[PDB]
Amino acid sequence: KNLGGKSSGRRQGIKKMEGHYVHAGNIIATQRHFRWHPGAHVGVGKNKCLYALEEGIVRYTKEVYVPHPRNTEAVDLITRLPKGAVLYKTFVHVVPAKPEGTFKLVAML
Amino acid sequence: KFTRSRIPEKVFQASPEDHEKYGGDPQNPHKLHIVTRIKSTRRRPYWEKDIIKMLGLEKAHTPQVHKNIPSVNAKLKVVKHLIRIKPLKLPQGLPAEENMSNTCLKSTGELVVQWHLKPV
Amino acid sequence: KPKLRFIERAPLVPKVRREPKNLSDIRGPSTEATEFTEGNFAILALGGGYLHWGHFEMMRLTINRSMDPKNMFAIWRVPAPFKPITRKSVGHRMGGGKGAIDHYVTPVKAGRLVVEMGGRCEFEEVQGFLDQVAHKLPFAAKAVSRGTLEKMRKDQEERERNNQNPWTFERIATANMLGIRKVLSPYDLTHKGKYWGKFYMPKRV
Amino acid sequence: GTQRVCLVHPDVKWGPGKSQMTRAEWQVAEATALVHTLDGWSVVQTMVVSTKTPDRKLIFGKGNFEHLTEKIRGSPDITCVFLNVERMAAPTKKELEAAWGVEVFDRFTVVLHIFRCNARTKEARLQVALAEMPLHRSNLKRDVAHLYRGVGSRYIMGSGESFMQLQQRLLREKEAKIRKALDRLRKKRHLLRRQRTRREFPVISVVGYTNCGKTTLIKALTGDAAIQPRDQLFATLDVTAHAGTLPSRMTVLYVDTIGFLSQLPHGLIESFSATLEDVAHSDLILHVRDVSHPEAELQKCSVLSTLRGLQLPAPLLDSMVEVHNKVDLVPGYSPTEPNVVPVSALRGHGLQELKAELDAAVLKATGRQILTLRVRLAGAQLSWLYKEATVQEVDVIPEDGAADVRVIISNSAYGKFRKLFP
RNA sequence: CCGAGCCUGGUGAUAGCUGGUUGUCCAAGAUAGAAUCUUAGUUCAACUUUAAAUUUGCCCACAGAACCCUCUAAAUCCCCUUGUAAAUUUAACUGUUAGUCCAAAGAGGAACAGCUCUUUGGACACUAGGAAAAAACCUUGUAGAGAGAGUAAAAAAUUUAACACCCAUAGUAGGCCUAAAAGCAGCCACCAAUUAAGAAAGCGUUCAAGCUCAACACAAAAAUCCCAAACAUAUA
RNA sequence: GUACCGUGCAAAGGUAGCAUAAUCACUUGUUCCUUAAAUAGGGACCUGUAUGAAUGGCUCCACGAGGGUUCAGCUG
RNA sequence: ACCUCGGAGCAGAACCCAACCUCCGAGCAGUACAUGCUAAGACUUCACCAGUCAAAGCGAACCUCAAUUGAUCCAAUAACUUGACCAACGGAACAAGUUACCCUAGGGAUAACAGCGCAAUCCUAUUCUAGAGUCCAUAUCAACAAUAGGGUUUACGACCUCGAUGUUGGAUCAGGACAUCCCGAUGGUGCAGCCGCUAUUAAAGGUUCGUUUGUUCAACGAUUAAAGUCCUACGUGAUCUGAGUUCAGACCGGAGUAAUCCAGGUCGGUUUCUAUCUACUUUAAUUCCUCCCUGUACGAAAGGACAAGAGAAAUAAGG
Ligand SMILES: Nc1nc2c(ncn2[C@@H]2O[C@H](COP(=O)(O)OP(=O)(O)OP(=O)(O)O)[C@@H](O)[C@H]2O)c(=O)[nH]1
Ligand SMILES: Nc1nc2c(ncn2[C@@H]2O[C@H](COP(=O)(O)OP(=O)(O)OP(=O)(O)O)[C@@H](O)[C@H]2O)c(=O)[nH]1
Ligand SMILES: [Mg+2]
Ligand SMILES: [Mg+2]
Ligand SMILES: [Mg+2]
Ligand SMILES: [Mg+2]
Ligand SMILES: [Mg+2]
Ligand SMILES: [Mg+2]
Ligand SMILES: [Mg+2]
Ligand SMILES: [Mg+2]
Ligand SMILES: [Mg+2]
Ligand SMILES: [Mg+2]
Ligand SMILES: [Mg+2]
Ligand SMILES: [Mg+2]
Ligand SMILES: [Mg+2]
Ligand SMILES: [Mg+2]
Ligand SMILES: [Mg+2]
Ligand SMILES: [Mg+2]
Ligand SMILES: [Mg+2]
Ligand SMILES: [Mg+2]
Ligand SMILES: [Mg+2]
Ligand SMILES: [Mg+2]
Ligand SMILES: [Mg+2]
Ligand SMILES: [Mg+2]
Ligand SMILES: [Mg+2]
Ligand SMILES: [Mg+2]
Repeated sequence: KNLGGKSSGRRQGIKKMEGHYVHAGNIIATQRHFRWHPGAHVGVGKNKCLYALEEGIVRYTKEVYVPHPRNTEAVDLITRLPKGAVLYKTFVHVVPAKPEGTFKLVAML
Repeated sequence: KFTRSRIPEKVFQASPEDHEKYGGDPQNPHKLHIVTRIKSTRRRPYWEKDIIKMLGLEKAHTPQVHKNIPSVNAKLKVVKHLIRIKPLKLPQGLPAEENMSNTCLKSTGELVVQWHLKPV
Repeated sequence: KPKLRFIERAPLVPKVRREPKNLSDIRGPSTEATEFTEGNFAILALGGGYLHWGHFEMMRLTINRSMDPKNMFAIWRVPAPFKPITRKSVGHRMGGGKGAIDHYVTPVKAGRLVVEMGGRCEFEEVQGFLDQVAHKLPFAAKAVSRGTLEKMRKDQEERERNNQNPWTFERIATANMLGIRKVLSPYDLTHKGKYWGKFYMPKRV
Repeated sequence: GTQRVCLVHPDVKWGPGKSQMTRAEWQVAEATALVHTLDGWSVVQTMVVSTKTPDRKLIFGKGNFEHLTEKIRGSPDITCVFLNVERMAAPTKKELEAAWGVEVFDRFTVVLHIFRCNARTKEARLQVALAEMPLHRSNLKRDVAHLYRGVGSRYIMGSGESFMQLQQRLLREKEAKIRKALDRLRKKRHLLRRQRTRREFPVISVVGYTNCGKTTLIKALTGDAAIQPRDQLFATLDVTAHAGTLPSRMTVLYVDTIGFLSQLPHGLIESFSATLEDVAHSDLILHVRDVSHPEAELQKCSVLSTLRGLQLPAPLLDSMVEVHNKVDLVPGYSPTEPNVVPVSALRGHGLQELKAELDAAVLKATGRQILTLRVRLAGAQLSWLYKEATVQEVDVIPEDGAADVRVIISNSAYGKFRKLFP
């Protein structure tokens, strides 16, 4: 009577924990829902996977959640929240390590 | 499921009664442990086997000297049910290069630096 | 309505989804209905087990017949059977899917009160039939007053305080001395050796 | 278990089975009462269907059978079907079950199921097990199909008996064990009867159709309170004796009995003979008649046939005192046959007349003599007469220090008295 | 010796199936799964072996890894130090991919199975000692000789049921109910006298009568034949 | 609807005959004879919705190392 | 019944986890036509195949959805591209039945008998004091239940045995248990006596012959003191029989187009073994009945005893 349910595990979750050096483009975490939200220098794919937009150190923090004003469901949640309440979410940041570049003496004209 | 055991911290907080019983002052703690494997690693988890090998306690009843520092203590906490830990005592102080060849570890845990094998 | 209320065989809205036999609901100390409420006497469960509609009927009939309605009142401290137990057809080989829902039970954990009685009466007037019911219950049970329950709890505390044994199950299990956690269960770190399956050892300290 | 049932009543219109005493509406009402008694489910739908030929693998002619198949399979609420027939053969049951995609029950199975559900005493459980043995033997095919597992004639080892045949053997031994147990039960009940028989308690067995108010009448006569009549059918499922006094200050044991239904296999009721033999060992039989019920005559026929099958002594069959209960429901009822007492147990209307009539019947049937006897006071004869016979009036002769006592005394007690106090 | 003869030949047919597979010695060596006309097999992975290159491998401090869900576990991941000496990569391969019990979290079954199915760990498929004999429980493992020595685990404990003695008048057969129901068939009331006694808690009387009481006072049983012998007292 | 009176459908609605059969099960069918006692045998049945007519049906003359039953005798 | 894919529990917290386990769903739809081209770095359903995300850049503007699918070859096409509920979903390009006429290789990796584990089922004993027993729980029972025990049933498990552990009944001989059917002793009884019921103790001895039926059983007939319940590989086929069942032949009913088949019936149908080893091969009796007691005790009658005594037998053992 019970058919299906044979799907395998998605192997989703965190691929880079805090303190891990991460190069640009590396996938930090794969998730089905928004468990960890994108922080600074962390981009979201179509499938909610978080990838490092810069080369640096991954840091997980708890930050206040301010949804985009056009995100109707989140805006309604906020509109129903009691005064003084603040939502928090776990964000993943990539603290860039290297500088954008250096000025080098190329020619002594 | 059987898993690695997290020993609560309060277990390793000695009391004045323990100090009186075992003869160790909380101030001025001993520097080195003498550790002897008194239990087989067989029928114990692979992690305990590996910790024993790390500590170099493969042979039973063979004393080994270890630092009394937090990391070594963590390993000893992991494998504490297989070993006997005693404080290394140095009645004549640390052996010197001159007497390095005349030392002996008496069963009391004292590293005597003169071993004459003669009656007192 | 002092007399004990009737308990239905199964919930009016029968459950449709078969669910596993999570024996943890019987295992361990009871965390609910552990204290008296609007009553002075009760049946305390000194062990875990499942109560069927047959047990409920036994309790109801015995207590209703033996009580004095004008001076005593009784009240259930355990919900009506809700957990569905499924049985396969007799002589069926293993496999082929989970069996159909056969009966409904209500779990009971050690230390819980099954029925609670009160009114213008003392213990001796009630302890008789309460002990009858407790003895006929599927788990170890005892007719206990508020005073007797407090006395037994205080006696357990006194034994725990004054035991001369340097070694306690709690200490050894928590410290993992001798590596006995290889032989113990994670539940034992909280049961402290007083519980073994559905059985509660009261003399155990 | 919570099984909505569709009632199917085959109405026989010609030839055998064309009942001349009952109507399809009344039979449907009785079947509905049976299922309501069984409790937990109800008649979702009812269908009375004509049947010129009632004996077939498919009880109905092909056309009506297909019509019923369409209706039953198009009605999804139906969970089971109750066919108002005495007994249906295994072929008919299998074919109807396959055609209608439901479970089929006949009156035999319904009565059996209510017995199994509301049987409390171990004696009742054993007797209903005996009554079930026929249903078992009929249903082994379906019951042990899954155990059979489609294996036959290929295994060459073990007891040569096939799966079906060795199941028949096991059921034979099971029935033998049940019959032995009922024989032991009969012996034990004889032990129980011994004492009351020795004390010569007049015993009146109250029999009749089911839900005639037998239990209510016994309650009214005895004055008891623990006796609980029920609206359901087959309420009284155990034979018990209750003491009640008559106007002559005589104690009599009313024996309550199982109810009787029409159109049932005889073996069903006859399996309770182990406990219904108390009627055979009775002194009078009181037949209760729910005259209000439209099927009173059919119920009469059914109960008389059931007693004849139970093999009660012919002298006991004769002298059966008939009481017409539920007269209040039939206002202005006028009894027609003689030696019939109209009574209303709930309202307790004719109970005094019934008590007097059955007192006279007991005097006639128990060999008891109402006579005046002269005894000497202080000689313990008066106390002995009180204890061993029912005294009715004590007229004391002070001059002689004696007394004339009007006593209803049995011959045994009279002989004991004449010998003890010459 | 015919479900299709016999002989020869193709023919050393083919067989994922069974059986067999012969000198000495040492060493490493039991390990997730996937697909498969596939679950009696095989290919890949994993594990294992060998050789080679290189540098980090294991243990692991904080900090860190989600709401749903009100609470909600043993833990895990990550991880510098530290104790350690292994690890990754390259090259070439086979063999194992038909598994048992024990502890623990569970699921199915019937909170049966020496049952079945996952997960964490152990042991066994290897040595030795113990639990009687003993794969899986406990002790212990790296190998030889010794007519030395200290130890490890390691021997079951229980024997259970006594309980008063004396005394009882009485408003009255309290009312009602009933033929009678007087403490005692049922309902209402349940006061009250004596120093002290229920308008009666049990027997009993058809009803009474009479007997007390509350009161004054002073664990086990099955089928060949039980199954070491025995022992309570000489210093841990 | 009350066997006969009409009716739907079909190619035709199983006719004669026999019938618990060597004939699914119910089955040891119900009865009478047979026996002290019969799940056997023989005779019958509103007996087959799974009998039935050259996939031959019923009847009975002889025959049979066929399968049942049986009187009397015979005998280890 | 299922076979592929996804979500949620089992699997509470990195990942991963089985089940003919519990539940839900999918084999699309909608919008857009930059759902264009390129390219770092990463994830990866534990392999591979496949599947995912994506910075920067060019070119422009200023995808939703959990699943929503399928390789190669090969066909169609000028090309771009398209093609299978290949759903047995890693997919043979295209092939069903039946075999008891059967065969070979294996399997105790896997069933039937037996053993064994377990005790759901079955059986037994106590506790409970509701209810039967006129009153009265406990003379005899006993509901709801509780606690124990047994290993006779049907199972369930698949642990030994498939390079054979021969199978149901019957004959023969029986060994054992006692939870005793009879005989012995005793307590209770709703034990007046006779029959009885119940319990403790007792396993030395005994525990019938027949009609159908292959039957173990059951029914019936006649008896008996009784015609006990079980275990022993459902004791015992190298002691026996084969009536049933269970090969090859054939008929009836039914299924199928047929081969052939049936939880059906029915007639017939090969019972091997010279004993090597172990073991073994000469170890005070019960019961019924007759008379008398005695028509006594008992009892209202009906009926009707013990004990003591006498005599007879039957079986069993030995001659
Ligand atoms: N005697 C009687 N019963 C009535 C009357 N009206 C209704 N009844 C119902 O008749 C039913 C009789 O129930 P019982 O006396 O238990 O029935 P019974 O005759 O003993 O039969 P079983 O129920 O089989 O035991 C009750 O449900 C009464 O309520 C009436 O006038 N007289
Ligand atoms: N990819 C693909 N290949 C196909 C498809 N249909 C057929 N083929 C090819 O053709 C094979 C099947 O051959 P058939 O079954 O005869 O195909 P068909 O179309 O039914 O018939 P024909 O045209 O007569 O061959 C496949 O294995 C492919 O090689 C299809 O839908 N998709
Ligand atoms: Mg899943
Ligand atoms: Mg009644
Ligand atoms: Mg030849
Ligand atoms: Mg070859
Ligand atoms: Mg080696
Ligand atoms: Mg060594
Ligand atoms: Mg007194
Ligand atoms: Mg014969
Ligand atoms: Mg991968
Ligand atoms: Mg596939
Ligand atoms: Mg054949
Ligand atoms: Mg072969
Ligand atoms: Mg078996
Ligand atoms: Mg096996
Ligand atoms: Mg297995
Ligand atoms: Mg052999
Ligand atoms: Mg005995
Ligand atoms: Mg057997
Ligand atoms: Mg034969
Ligand atoms: Mg044919
Ligand atoms: Mg034959
Ligand atoms: Mg022949
Ligand atoms: Mg032979
Ligand atoms: Mg011989």
